[PDB]
Amino acid sequence: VLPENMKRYMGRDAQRMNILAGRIIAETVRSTLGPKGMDKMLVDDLGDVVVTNDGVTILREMSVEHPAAKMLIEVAKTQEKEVGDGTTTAVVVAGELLRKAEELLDQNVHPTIVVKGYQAAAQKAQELLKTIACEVGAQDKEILTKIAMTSITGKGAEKAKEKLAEIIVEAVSAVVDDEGKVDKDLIKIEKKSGASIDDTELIKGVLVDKERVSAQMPKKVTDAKIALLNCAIEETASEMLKDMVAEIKASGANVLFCQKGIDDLAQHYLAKEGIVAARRVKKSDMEKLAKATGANVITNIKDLSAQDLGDAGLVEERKISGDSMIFVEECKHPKAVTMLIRGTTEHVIEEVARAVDAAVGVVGCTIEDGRIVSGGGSTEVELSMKLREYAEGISGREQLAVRAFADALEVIPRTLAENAGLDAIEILVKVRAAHASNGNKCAGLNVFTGAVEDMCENGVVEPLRVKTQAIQSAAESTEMLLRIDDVIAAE
Amino acid sequence: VLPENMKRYMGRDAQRMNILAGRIIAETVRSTLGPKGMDKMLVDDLGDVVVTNDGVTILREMSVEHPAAKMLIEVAKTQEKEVGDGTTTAVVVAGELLRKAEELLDQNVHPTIVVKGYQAAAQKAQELLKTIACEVGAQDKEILTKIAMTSITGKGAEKAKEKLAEIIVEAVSAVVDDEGKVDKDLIKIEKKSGASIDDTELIKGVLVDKERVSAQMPKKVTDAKIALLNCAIEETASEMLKDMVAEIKASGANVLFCQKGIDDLAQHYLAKEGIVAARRVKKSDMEKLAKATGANVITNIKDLSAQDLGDAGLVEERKISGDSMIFVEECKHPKAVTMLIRGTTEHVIEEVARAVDAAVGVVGCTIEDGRIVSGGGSTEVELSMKLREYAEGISGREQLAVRAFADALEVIPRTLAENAGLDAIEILVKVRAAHASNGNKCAGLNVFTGAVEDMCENGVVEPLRVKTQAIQSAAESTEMLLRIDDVIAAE
Amino acid sequence: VLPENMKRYMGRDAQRMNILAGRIIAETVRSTLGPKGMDKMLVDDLGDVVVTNDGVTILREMSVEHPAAKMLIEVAKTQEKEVGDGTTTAVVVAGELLRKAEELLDQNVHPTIVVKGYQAAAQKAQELLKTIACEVGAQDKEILTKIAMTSITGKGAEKAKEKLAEIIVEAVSAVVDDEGKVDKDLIKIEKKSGASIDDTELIKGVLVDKERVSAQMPKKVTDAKIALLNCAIEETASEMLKDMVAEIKASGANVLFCQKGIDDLAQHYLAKEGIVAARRVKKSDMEKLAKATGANVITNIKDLSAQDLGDAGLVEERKISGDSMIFVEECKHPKAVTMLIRGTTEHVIEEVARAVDAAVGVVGCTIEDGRIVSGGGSTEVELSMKLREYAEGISGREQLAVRAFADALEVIPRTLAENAGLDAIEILVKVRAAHASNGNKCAGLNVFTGAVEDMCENGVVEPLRVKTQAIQSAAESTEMLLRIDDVIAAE
Amino acid sequence: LDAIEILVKVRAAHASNGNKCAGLNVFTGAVEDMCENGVVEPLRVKTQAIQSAAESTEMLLRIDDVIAAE
Repeated sequence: VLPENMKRYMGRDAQRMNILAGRIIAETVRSTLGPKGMDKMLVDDLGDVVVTNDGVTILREMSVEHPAAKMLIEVAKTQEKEVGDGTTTAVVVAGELLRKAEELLDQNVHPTIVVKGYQAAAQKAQELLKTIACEVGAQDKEILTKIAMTSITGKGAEKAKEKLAEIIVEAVSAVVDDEGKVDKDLIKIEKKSGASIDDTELIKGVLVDKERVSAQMPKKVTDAKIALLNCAIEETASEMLKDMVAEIKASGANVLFCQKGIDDLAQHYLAKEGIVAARRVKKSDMEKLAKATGANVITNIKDLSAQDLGDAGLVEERKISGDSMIFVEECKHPKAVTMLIRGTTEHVIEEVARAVDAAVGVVGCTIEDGRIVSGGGSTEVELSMKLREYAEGISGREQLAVRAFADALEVIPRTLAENAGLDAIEILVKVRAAHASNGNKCAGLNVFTGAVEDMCENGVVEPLRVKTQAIQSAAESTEMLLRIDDVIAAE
Repeated sequence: VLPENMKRYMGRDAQRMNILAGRIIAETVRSTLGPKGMDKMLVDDLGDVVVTNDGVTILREMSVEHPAAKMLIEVAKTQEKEVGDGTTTAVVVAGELLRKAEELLDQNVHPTIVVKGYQAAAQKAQELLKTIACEVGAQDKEILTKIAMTSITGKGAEKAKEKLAEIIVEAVSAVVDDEGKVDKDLIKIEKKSGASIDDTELIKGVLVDKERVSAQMPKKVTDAKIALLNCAIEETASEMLKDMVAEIKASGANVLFCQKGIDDLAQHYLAKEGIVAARRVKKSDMEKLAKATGANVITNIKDLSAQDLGDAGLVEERKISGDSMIFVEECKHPKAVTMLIRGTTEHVIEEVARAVDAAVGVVGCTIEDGRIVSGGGSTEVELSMKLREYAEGISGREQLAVRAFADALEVIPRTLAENAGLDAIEILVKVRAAHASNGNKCAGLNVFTGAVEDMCENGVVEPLRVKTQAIQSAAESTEMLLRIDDVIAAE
Repeated sequence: VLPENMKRYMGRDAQRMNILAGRIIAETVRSTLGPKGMDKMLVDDLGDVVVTNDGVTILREMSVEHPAAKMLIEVAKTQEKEVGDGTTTAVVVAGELLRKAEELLDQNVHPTIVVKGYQAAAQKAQELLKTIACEVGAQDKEILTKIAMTSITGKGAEKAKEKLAEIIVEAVSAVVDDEGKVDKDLIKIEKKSGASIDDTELIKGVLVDKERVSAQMPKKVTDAKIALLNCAIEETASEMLKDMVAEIKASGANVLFCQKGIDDLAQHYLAKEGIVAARRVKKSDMEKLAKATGANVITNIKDLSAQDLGDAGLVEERKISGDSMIFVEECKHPKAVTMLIRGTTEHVIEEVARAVDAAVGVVGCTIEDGRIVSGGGSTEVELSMKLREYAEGISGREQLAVRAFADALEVIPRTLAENAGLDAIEILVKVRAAHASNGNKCAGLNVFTGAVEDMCENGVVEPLRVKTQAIQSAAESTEMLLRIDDVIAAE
Repeated sequence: LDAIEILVKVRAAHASNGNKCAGLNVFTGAVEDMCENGVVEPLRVKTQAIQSAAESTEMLLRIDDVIAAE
């Protein structure tokens, strides 16, 4: 029926292939899962080599063949857009759910029954998370730095997580304003080699990677009046161009950031009026500069007025590790800040740049949603404990899928412990028993001491959102795949 | 005889091949049959992938080889043009009829005998449907929403079938006028992401995906005087073009929809006179706008007069999910309406757009033909019960084909139940016995509770037309194929 | 040797091959033989697919290899030109004659003996047909409609054969004039979808598929004066062209049919004078219009005079199923008529168009030759009964071929019954016995009731010509092939 | 009989109603009351099965190297 080379699978063969496609990825990424996991070395067809522990990156670099494998790739990219972290975790959960669902498919349990039990258990699992969730202060310094550092662990930056969390919590609280809504785009992640990690510092302003367009212009100005124009400064005839610059002067501006280019004529007139200028500014940085200075970005140069100017205490061109960059800082009320990452190697400060993104993320999540939960698998213990009782109310054949869903949740604590070198059985015997007796804030496994610990006393908590997103995404991904029973895949 | 590569089948080999060709498609689509059925993932030769449950779509995407297979493709497209839904059902019925007819072909029952029994049983089957059919009010709100929702089940929209049926029944009753004739083209199915499904709403007017051609023109007008011209507004010399616009003004129009383009000169004159304009309007939308406003579409601009203008209460340009579109609504007596489908994903509101087409279809069918019948296989039970008695009167060898036809009708309830996970035997033992004792409006199988139910009390009915079209089409398709006994098929 | 690829057969191998070549075609077409026969699905090398029961069509579409096979193709085309129907019958007769003659060739009966017995029996068989033939009224309404309907059976039109025969007998009697000579070219077979078969109607005039060349010309005229010119109306200079039109006017004409084109200048002058015109008229339709109106077709426009004009009661342009066509009807004494075939599908009215050709044919044959014979194999029974006695007078070895010829005639009743599902032995035991006792007008097999019937009381008769042509053609075709004993056939 | 359902119904019926008010009766094909139907056996039957089956299983499990004659 199909062109020679095109493949088709159907019934239990479509199910075997599609389950394997995802299950192989799950096995590939679950060895990188956790702080005590490993990393992977991929050399592509072009020779470009990537060495990392990032799940989605590995999945973007490799070339997948199966339709289910490519779907999982899209899921990994969706998770990358939504949360960034917890990607590997979500894949592994889905992998286990698929492993168990396949057995039910062979047992002649109709896909509409299997997905019914999963949909039922997942709906209860989310309610269980919302119930066990602990209300915390959105702006509480202590828990913010505890959440922050918890996120940092298992990353290269964990060695200085105390210094990192400090500037990350301050960065968010600086720009967040009310309690609240957090936009990670207001905090720039800059990295420039030199010094060490402890020297990483938050700058109350914006660090842009631009230079002073003319040798005749000042290299630093104080009590700066910033003008933001996205229109290039070049007009037919020198009189018309000069008019544009004359308007900038008239506004009272002495700093000029142009998103586009600045003609040599404009650089000459700007320099004559003592106005410092930087051209070809990234649209993003034009916007962050507006947020920091309070400047009103103008398109039409004719529309620029004195009322559109923003303030900066100091605007200065500095060479950091040789690289010339402009520091715009000491603004009255900056709504955007930059964190300058320091370190002895570009790859180290690159790793830190990865870590601080997640740190801001989860600090943002816990401010927007005032509920957090214990880490170390303490949540999933509560979920499986109640979901197993939930299954009992379901009855019929349907409870088989509900029970399988609940059991599948243990694959994450189980693999984490396998990578930690901990007894998969014992830690569950001790943690789960400790959960039942002492609660959720008095349990969980800490792989860093290699024993059951108190998550709350150790500050090992994460935003509720993290856990509830995983349940929704993993469940609907699994239930979808399970319904495919006839696939035709092009070579 | 034939070119090397060309194939020929004859006698029982032509019959074996041709039966198999259709029987394979029947097996392919019968796993998607019903609310509890699955869907298929087809990746074409070009890489274009389609994931759906639609039978004809799957058949359009796949590449068929056999002449009988390509004929079935044409049948699927005919059914798509005629009714849209019930396609898979019709194919499965034909597949079973062919399965049984092949046995008779091997038993040495002449094709003219087999097709005689089928033609005889099919003629009686249609009379049986007309007899069991229940007369209902064409405009009855209650049964209209019950029919509507019954159609919606087994689709993604079934979760909000109560809200959907509401706006679909109102849409038809709005435009149908008399009792009646329904034209589905009078109801536009629009979809724009944002909000959720419950937010889907019927607009007493037409939603067109056009914009205001000039920045100088108003973005909204009230008590609008709509003019419809299909002739492009561009004449050699500005005086001649200006004349065209001057005539539009003279008519008293202040809204102008042009099917073709509008020259910048015309946009300038139209804007000067405060006339809002949209160019490159789809011929379909020019016609629906005529129906809504009561405007008389004019070809020759010189023929446009004040008597040709239609009315709208409000004509306004709105950005829905960013996409700028013109809402023409609050017309005195609109003969066309638009339903705006809302939802959190484009694929969800696309699925709804599929569902509402069928909903309008069957609501239209039950108004035109005042007879409806019970679902859940209750009809086919009545048919097989009387057709088996009918066979007795036929006698001779001919009754064998008549009995086979009657028995074949059970393949649909049987496969529906197989996909539902219900006992194929028991449900027939209970439903058929319940049919005999309680009747046709007090029987049928409900796969949603997984037991015999009362179709009438649950509002599970469909237009008589649905069922009578299936008998005619399936019978003549089967009887045709059976007559082919020598085929030469090109490579 | 011969070139490598070229084949040669000789002696008994040439005879085996050549007999098989024809015998394969005979087996191919004999399954389509009769009302209860099947049809064939041929897909050519170009992809063009033909589904039909027509023998010659199947033979034109397939690609033959053997010289004897290609000869049979030419025979099929000759039979198509001569009679149209009875083609399959003639081939099957020849096939059986060849089957039996081959046995004699193996028995060492010289080809000049075999062809002597066949030539002898065929000469007697024709005299036997002429003797048993029953004289009937050439214009008898009753037998004309009985012959007509008999021809129609086994075709798609048999369901309305009563309505069909009605307009076919009237069409012939209208144009035949004297008793007589019938020309089928005087009766046009038109088909236009819409209505049903019962709505098919005879038009006392000619329906041509032309339109009014100018929008300025009348769309209908009454008491029409038709002029027929085959010369295109275009002359160098407008004065010369205008002269041509002025002459048409001078004649008194107000309808103008031009076989060739009409220049825009002529359309303008014709419209000015109120003369309706249709250009590019088919030569055939120019001639049928002459026959209907009594118009004298003129070549040289200068030769057109008032005496050359024909009359029509009404000439009107009508849209039938959208297609614009001109009806020229109500002529004083039309010698040509058109039958407009109606129906719900183009393929149905196409099938009817096939049926009515044969109907006119046999109605024409029975008027020209006032002798008809019984159908249902009653003739061939008389022939074999007397030919077997004839063989006795022949004596020697020659009678073997004479007896074989007589026996071969039974293959047609035999295969007809095989396709009807009737006992080949019994029907011959009952019909032949009934023939001997009751006669020729009181016998024959009716496959439609599946028993011996009275052919005369049921009106199941055909022109004598049909049967006598079959004997002549089949005999000379068989006897020819049998003489070939060495053939060299190119690849 | 459905291996799952009979265990779902019997075991639930056992927990709520007890041991003399449970069990599966394959002769009616449903959960029944064993005591009312007189479906009981000597304690010895059941205790002998536990002792014998356990010591037979545990023995075999200890064998980890076997040489078997043809």
